Amino acid sequence: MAALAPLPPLPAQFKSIQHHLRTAQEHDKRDPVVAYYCRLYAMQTGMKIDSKTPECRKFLSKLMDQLEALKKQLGDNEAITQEIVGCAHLENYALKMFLYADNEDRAGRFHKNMIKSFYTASLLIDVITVFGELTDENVKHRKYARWKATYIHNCLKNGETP
Amino acid sequence: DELSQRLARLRDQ
Repeated sequence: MAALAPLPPLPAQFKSIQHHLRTAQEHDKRDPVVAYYCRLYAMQTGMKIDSKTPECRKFLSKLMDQLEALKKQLGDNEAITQEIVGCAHLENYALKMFLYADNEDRAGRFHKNMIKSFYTASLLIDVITVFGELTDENVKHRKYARWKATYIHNCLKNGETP
Repeated sequence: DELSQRLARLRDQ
C-alpha cells in the first residue's frame, strides 16, 4: 500500500473519524499496528453511523481495502493475531504520549508537539474501544487530554498564555 | 452486510 494512499472524499457524516484516519496515515510506516487499529476504529465507527447511504458504503469499502491490504502486510504479527497484545501496544503508546505532553505542561512549555501528543493520546484511547469498553481511567485521560490540547491550542492561537 | 462480513473475516472470527 502506497504512503498516503488516498480514500475517496470523507463523507460529512464521518467528520468525527477524520483525525483517527489522519493518525493512521501518519503511522503507516512508523507503526503499521497503530495505523491498522486506527483504520479499524474508523471502519467500525463508520458502519454504526451510516452504512447504507451510497457515498458512505463506497468510502467504507475502500477503507476495508486498506485494512485487508494492511492485515496482509502484517501477517503473523502478534499485536494483530492477539487482540490484547494490540491493546497493550496502543495503550502503552497512548500513555507514552500523555506522559510526554503532561511533563511539558507541568514545566510550562507550551508548543505544537505537546498539543499534538495530548490530542493523539486521546485519539488512541478512542481507538482502544475496538478492544472493548473503556475503563474509567481511559475515560478520564481522554477527557483530560482533549481539554489540554484544544485549550492550550486556542490560547496560543489567540496570543494568550494558558 | 458485504461490509459486515469482510469485517468479521478481517478480525479473524
